Amino acid sequence: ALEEVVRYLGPHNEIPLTLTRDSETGHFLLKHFLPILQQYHDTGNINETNPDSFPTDEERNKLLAHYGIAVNTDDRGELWIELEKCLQLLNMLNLFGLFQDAFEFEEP
Amino acid sequence: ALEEVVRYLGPHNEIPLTLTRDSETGHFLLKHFLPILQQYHDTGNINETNPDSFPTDEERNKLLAHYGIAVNTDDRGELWIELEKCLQLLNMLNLFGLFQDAFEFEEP
Ligand SMILES: C[As](C)(=O)[O-]
Ligand SMILES: [Ca+2]
Ligand SMILES: [Ca+2]
Ligand SMILES: [Ca+2]
Repeated sequence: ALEEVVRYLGPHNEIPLTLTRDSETGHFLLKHFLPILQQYHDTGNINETNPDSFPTDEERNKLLAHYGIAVNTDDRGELWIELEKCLQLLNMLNLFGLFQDAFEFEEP
Repeated sequence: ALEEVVRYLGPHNEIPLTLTRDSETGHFLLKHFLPILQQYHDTGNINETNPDSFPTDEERNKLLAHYGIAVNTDDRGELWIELEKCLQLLNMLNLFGLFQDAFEFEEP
């Protein structure tokens, strides 16, 4: 099953970032990170992100190579990342704080 | 009721970090964080935390002040921290991954 939370940023909270986690693999869906990651690469200011602007596959190749992001692949060919890299990206982008309020303790 | 999870670190798994949550307040016990927090402050390397040491109240004052940690107090005078502060500290110490199975997304 999929587990999902969304938060918003930008001066008018119009830029979404969705964390989509697969319950079986524990991985996060890569696609949701790409518009913000590309804007960060281009100008260093994620508040400028156009959320409708998605990198082409050619642009995605260059982002994965530059940031040293490894991906897992599902049966349909869609790309996912590990929790550890997800957290590293949130911290790089200064977005951990935006998601602090999204987690709840569950006694294993 | 109290809910608890413990994980270990250091070269011989000799350093414990215990998360103790009160299910009525949602807060976590402060004291368990102090040995690792003091070591992080001193050398930035938590893997060299001395399992034998425990910070005095005077040392505790300094850590709470420096890291800007607010505390809640119970009827016995024991000190507790908020869920969001617990998450912030795990992130800062790069221990969120270690406790990943103890945290899930909020309900939508
Ligand atoms: C909450 As207690 C009295 O076990 O430190
Ligand atoms: Ca993708
Ligand atoms: Ca919440
Ligand atoms: Ca204490």
